[PDB]
Amino acid sequence: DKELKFLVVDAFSTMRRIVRNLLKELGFNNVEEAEDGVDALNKLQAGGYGFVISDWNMPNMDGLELLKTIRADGAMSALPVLMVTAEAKKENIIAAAQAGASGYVVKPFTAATLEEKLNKIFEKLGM
Repeated sequence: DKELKFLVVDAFSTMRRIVRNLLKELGFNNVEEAEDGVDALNKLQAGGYGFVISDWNMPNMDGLELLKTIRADGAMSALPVLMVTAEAKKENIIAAAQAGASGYVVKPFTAATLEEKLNKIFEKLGM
């Protein structure tokens, strides 16, 4: 399972590299990157991914739109999706909860905070 394949979606390169190094630090070296929602969806179609980490607000297709699209796609309807945000607000959290987000994490975060979140979802998703 440390071989689970992650797709990290963020408009900003620096932010994608940060998330990538935190995963490596934790033992997950099978990570991939996407620049926006469309790029994410195109990549996911090829298959083989087992976890998606996405920022909430990307230019064009935003995290919430990406999520509702993954959830509706039969082939990828069960993919775990961690939402990343700068501002946690009851309004955004519930909306994401209702659309199917597996969880949310406020940035900036450390590998210890990310791991805590990963686990809770892994055990939630019984995987």
